[PDB]
Amino acid sequence: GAMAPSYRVKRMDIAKNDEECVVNAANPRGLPGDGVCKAVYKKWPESFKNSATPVGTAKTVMCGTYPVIHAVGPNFSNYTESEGDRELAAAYREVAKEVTRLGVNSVAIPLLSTGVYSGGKDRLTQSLNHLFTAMDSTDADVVIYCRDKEWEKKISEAIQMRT
Ligand SMILES: [Cl-]
Ligand SMILES: [Cl-]
Ligand SMILES: [Cl-]
Repeated sequence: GAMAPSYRVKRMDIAKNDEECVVNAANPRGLPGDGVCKAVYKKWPESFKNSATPVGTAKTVMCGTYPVIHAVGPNFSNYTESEGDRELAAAYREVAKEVTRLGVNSVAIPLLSTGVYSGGKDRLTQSLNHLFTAMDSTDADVVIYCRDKEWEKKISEAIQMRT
Protein backbone atom coordinates (compact mmCIF):
# COMPACT_ATOMS: atom_id res chain seq x y z
CA GLY A 1 0.00 0.00 0.00
CA ALA A 2 0.89 3.73 -0.15
CA MET A 3 1.85 5.14 3.34
CA ALA A 4 -0.89 7.85 3.05
CA PRO A 5 -3.17 6.78 0.14
CA SER A 6 -4.17 9.89 -1.94
CA TYR A 7 -6.09 11.09 -5.04
CA ARG A 8 -4.42 13.50 -7.51
CA VAL A 9 -5.35 14.79 -10.96
CA LYS A 10 -3.04 15.65 -13.89
CA ARG A 11 -3.90 17.19 -17.28
CA MET A 12 -1.71 15.22 -19.76
CA ASP A 13 -1.52 12.01 -21.82
CA ILE A 14 -1.99 8.90 -19.56
CA ALA A 15 0.62 7.16 -21.83
CA LYS A 16 3.29 9.39 -20.04
CA ASN A 17 2.06 8.41 -16.46
CA ASP A 18 4.41 8.03 -13.45
CA GLU A 19 2.39 5.21 -11.78
CA GLU A 20 2.98 1.44 -11.32
CA CYS A 21 0.09 0.46 -13.67
CA VAL A 22 -2.44 2.01 -16.07
CA VAL A 23 -6.18 1.62 -16.65
CA ASN A 24 -7.17 1.69 -20.34
CA ALA A 25 -10.64 3.07 -21.31
CA ALA A 26 -10.97 -0.03 -23.56
CA ASN A 27 -13.55 -1.23 -26.09
CA PRO A 28 -15.01 -4.71 -25.60
CA ARG A 29 -13.23 -6.19 -28.67
CA GLY A 30 -9.65 -5.28 -27.68
CA LEU A 31 -9.30 -3.04 -30.78
CA PRO A 32 -6.89 -0.06 -30.93
CA GLY A 33 -9.90 2.31 -30.81
CA ASP A 34 -9.61 6.12 -30.37
CA GLY A 35 -8.74 8.67 -27.63
CA VAL A 36 -7.17 7.12 -24.45
CA CYS A 37 -7.44 3.59 -26.02
CA LYS A 38 -5.35 4.60 -29.11
CA ALA A 39 -2.67 6.30 -26.92
CA VAL A 40 -2.50 3.11 -24.80
CA TYR A 41 -2.28 0.98 -28.00
CA LYS A 42 0.69 3.11 -29.26
CA LYS A 43 2.57 2.89 -25.88
CA TRP A 44 1.74 -0.73 -24.80
CA PRO A 45 0.61 -2.65 -27.94
CA GLU A 46 1.73 -6.02 -26.42
CA SER A 47 -1.02 -5.54 -23.74
CA PHE A 48 -3.75 -6.02 -26.44
CA LYS A 49 -3.09 -9.79 -26.75
CA ASN A 50 -6.45 -11.39 -25.72
CA SER A 51 -7.63 -8.13 -24.05
CA ALA A 52 -11.29 -8.43 -25.36
CA THR A 53 -13.73 -8.47 -22.36
CA PRO A 54 -17.44 -7.62 -21.85
CA VAL A 55 -18.94 -4.25 -20.88
CA GLY A 56 -18.75 -3.68 -17.11
CA THR A 57 -15.53 -5.79 -16.70
CA ALA A 58 -11.74 -5.29 -16.47
CA LYS A 59 -9.05 -7.61 -17.84
CA THR A 60 -5.33 -7.11 -17.05
CA VAL A 61 -2.59 -7.94 -19.63
CA MET A 62 1.13 -7.37 -18.87
CA CYS A 63 3.36 -5.33 -21.25
CA GLY A 64 6.69 -6.73 -20.03
CA THR A 65 6.09 -6.46 -16.25
CA TYR A 66 3.92 -3.27 -16.55
CA PRO A 67 0.18 -4.07 -15.97
CA VAL A 68 -2.45 -2.61 -18.36
CA ILE A 69 -5.96 -2.97 -16.82
CA HIS A 70 -8.45 -2.89 -19.78
CA ALA A 71 -11.70 -1.50 -18.23
CA VAL A 72 -14.79 -1.52 -20.49
CA GLY A 73 -17.27 1.25 -19.67
CA PRO A 74 -20.67 1.33 -21.40
CA ASN A 75 -21.32 3.36 -24.58
CA PHE A 76 -24.27 5.57 -23.46
CA SER A 77 -25.34 5.80 -27.17
CA ASN A 78 -26.44 2.09 -26.82
CA TYR A 79 -27.41 1.73 -23.11
CA THR A 80 -30.35 3.36 -21.25
CA GLU A 81 -29.24 5.92 -18.57
CA SER A 82 -30.19 3.31 -15.88
CA GLU A 83 -28.36 0.29 -17.40
CA GLY A 84 -25.34 2.41 -18.44
CA ASP A 85 -25.05 3.78 -14.91
CA ARG A 86 -25.00 0.16 -13.51
CA GLU A 87 -22.32 -1.01 -16.03
CA LEU A 88 -20.16 2.13 -15.41
CA ALA A 89 -20.23 1.48 -11.62
CA ALA A 90 -19.41 -2.24 -12.27
CA ALA A 91 -16.35 -1.49 -14.54
CA TYR A 92 -14.80 0.61 -11.73
CA ARG A 93 -15.47 -2.12 -9.06
CA GLU A 94 -13.57 -4.59 -11.37
CA VAL A 95 -10.68 -2.05 -11.63
CA ALA A 96 -10.45 -1.91 -7.79
CA LYS A 97 -10.29 -5.77 -7.62
CA GLU A 98 -7.45 -5.82 -10.23
CA VAL A 99 -5.45 -2.98 -8.57
CA THR A 100 -5.74 -4.89 -5.26
CA ARG A 101 -4.77 -8.29 -6.82
CA LEU A 102 -1.68 -6.73 -8.53
CA GLY A 103 -0.33 -5.31 -5.19
CA VAL A 104 0.65 -2.00 -6.87
CA ASN A 105 1.18 1.13 -4.72
CA SER A 106 -0.10 3.51 -7.49
CA VAL A 107 -2.45 3.46 -10.56
CA ALA A 108 -3.09 5.92 -13.47
CA ILE A 109 -6.86 6.02 -14.33
CA PRO A 110 -8.94 7.95 -16.93
CA LEU A 111 -12.67 8.83 -16.39
CA LEU A 112 -14.54 5.94 -18.08
CA SER A 113 -17.41 6.70 -20.54
CA THR A 114 -16.67 10.52 -20.57
CA GLY A 115 -15.38 10.72 -24.22
CA VAL A 116 -16.91 9.05 -27.33
CA TYR A 117 -18.91 6.63 -25.01
CA SER A 118 -20.62 9.60 -23.20
CA GLY A 119 -23.63 9.71 -25.64
CA GLY A 120 -22.83 13.47 -26.02
CA LYS A 121 -23.44 14.25 -22.27
CA ASP A 122 -21.14 15.69 -19.56
CA ARG A 123 -20.53 12.69 -17.25
CA LEU A 124 -17.55 14.11 -15.20
CA THR A 125 -19.42 13.92 -11.85
CA GLN A 126 -21.17 10.57 -12.63
CA SER A 127 -17.92 8.86 -13.74
CA LEU A 128 -15.74 10.41 -10.97
CA ASN A 129 -18.23 9.45 -8.18
CA HIS A 130 -18.24 5.80 -9.43
CA LEU A 131 -14.39 5.94 -9.46
CA PHE A 132 -14.40 7.10 -5.80
CA THR A 133 -17.02 4.49 -4.75
CA ALA A 134 -14.76 1.71 -6.11
CA MET A 135 -11.29 3.04 -5.20
CA ASP A 136 -11.93 4.49 -1.69
CA SER A 137 -11.41 1.05 -0.01
CA THR A 138 -8.06 0.53 -1.87
CA ASP A 139 -4.70 1.79 -0.48
CA ALA A 140 -3.08 2.62 -3.88
CA ASP A 141 -2.17 6.25 -4.74
CA VAL A 142 -4.71 7.10 -7.52
CA VAL A 143 -3.72 9.61 -10.24
CA ILE A 144 -6.64 10.65 -12.52
CA TYR A 145 -5.66 11.77 -16.06
CA CYS A 146 -7.73 14.28 -18.08
CA ARG A 147 -7.12 16.54 -21.15
CA ASP A 148 -9.52 19.53 -20.61
CA LYS A 149 -8.49 22.59 -18.46
CA GLU A 150 -12.03 23.07 -16.96
CA TRP A 151 -12.28 19.30 -16.18
CA GLU A 152 -8.89 19.46 -14.34
CA LYS A 153 -10.25 22.28 -12.09
CA LYS A 154 -13.57 20.42 -11.40
CA ILE A 155 -11.81 17.08 -10.63
CA SER A 156 -9.27 18.90 -8.35
CA GLU A 157 -12.16 20.67 -6.53
CA ALA A 158 -14.05 17.34 -6.02
CA ILE A 159 -10.87 15.70 -4.58
CA GLN A 160 -10.10 18.66 -2.22
CA MET A 161 -13.82 18.89 -1.09
CA ARG A 162 -13.57 15.45 0.66
CA THR A 163 -10.09 16.07 2.34
CL1 LIG B 1 0.85 15.48 -22.82
CL1 LIG C 1 -15.00 7.09 -23.55
CL1 LIG D 1 -10.95 15.51 -20.19
